[PDB]
Amino acid sequence: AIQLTQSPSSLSASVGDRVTITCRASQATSSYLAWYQQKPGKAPKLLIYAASTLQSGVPSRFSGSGSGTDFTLTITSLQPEDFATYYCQLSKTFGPGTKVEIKRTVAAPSVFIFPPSDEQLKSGTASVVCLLNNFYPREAKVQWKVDNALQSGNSQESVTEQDSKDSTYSLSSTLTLSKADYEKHKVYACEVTHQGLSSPVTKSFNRGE
Amino acid sequence: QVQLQQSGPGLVKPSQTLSLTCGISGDSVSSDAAAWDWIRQSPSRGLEWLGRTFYRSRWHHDYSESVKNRITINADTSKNQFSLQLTSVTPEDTATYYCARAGVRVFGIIVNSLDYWGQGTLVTVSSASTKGPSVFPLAPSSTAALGCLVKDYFPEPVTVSWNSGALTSGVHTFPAVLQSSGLYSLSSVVTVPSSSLGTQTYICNVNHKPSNTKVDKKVEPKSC
Repeated sequence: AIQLTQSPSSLSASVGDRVTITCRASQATSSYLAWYQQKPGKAPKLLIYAASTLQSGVPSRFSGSGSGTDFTLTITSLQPEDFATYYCQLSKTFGPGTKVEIKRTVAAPSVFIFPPSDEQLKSGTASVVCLLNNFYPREAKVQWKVDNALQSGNSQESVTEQDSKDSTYSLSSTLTLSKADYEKHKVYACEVTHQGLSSPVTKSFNRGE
Repeated sequence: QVQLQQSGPGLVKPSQTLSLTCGISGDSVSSDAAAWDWIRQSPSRGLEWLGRTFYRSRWHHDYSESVKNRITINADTSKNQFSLQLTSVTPEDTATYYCARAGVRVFGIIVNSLDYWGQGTLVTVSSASTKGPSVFPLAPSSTAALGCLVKDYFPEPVTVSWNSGALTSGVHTFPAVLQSSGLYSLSSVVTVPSSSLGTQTYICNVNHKPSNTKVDKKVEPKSC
């Protein structure tokens, strides 16, 4: 029945920053507040219980405080591996989470373009893939040009979670055409605009070349 | 640690029953110091406690109001496991389901914090048929990147390894996207030294357990 809020809902902080995250309860209870850390593809990991007791093995840069209805998790010097969503828990209720992203220096993507395989073309469809590797910040503009004609509505992007070591992202953009439509054009190009690049990078191929 | 191993199918048709099992190693399901929980997680609803079973003088059950009259959590002492059964599922029940152990010793008592967790089971509520992926090479261009396109499968998830697990550095396996067909697609890429392209073999190993699909695809420079 208790309800929990967390503030901020997300934050971006540089390595070495002091980070403070708050949890607020809608009423006082007899239960003990726990803090969890969840990294991508993994279960939440208990960091702190009874509001302030650090779980064995957790680095001492993590600490918890508070009382009544107001609790805090502090990270004294944020590290790259601390990218995660942090959750409080009281009785059987979880807070909505605070997403912590590591702010780092700009990093330009390395760009790669892949034509469809001959195997896929026999099946009647053509996937063209553009890869943006190991960049920061996450925002990026990828445009597909087919014979210099801007494409719209026929591509989908996917982005990795922030890397726990170098704090970068990678991104894929996949252009999907029928085999017939793919065969009616020659120049396939992926044009990348990003904060790390002083001017756009284009990677391209000529169908059949 | 106490180890929690989850099993059970992820895909459940609307109105039918979700059944999962959690096998325990390193504690006894009957321990009077433990409690055994099911939790689920979704982008929409966050983390939600579903229910709990534990043994003291008898077996006890505590369930969330959110799944009232649909949930059963039973322990099996002979197998040292506990299970979740959720009946009459709807698309609102699509989520990743976790088992967990509640109980941490502090202040001479036990607080019900979740110290150990299962690996999670993605459960998709859908009437659609299972389909295994096609796997296509993303060939290195003639410092170097290559990959595999894993296209048109249902439901999630797939796993992708490289060189049977030997190759991990520089791998990026992207989150799947749901295409207009209702089938998922993803790519897995890796960057490697350009000098290796002629002599080092690169094979992506794709496993799609719902369809019993296993595919190995060798990724090599395109000839002509």
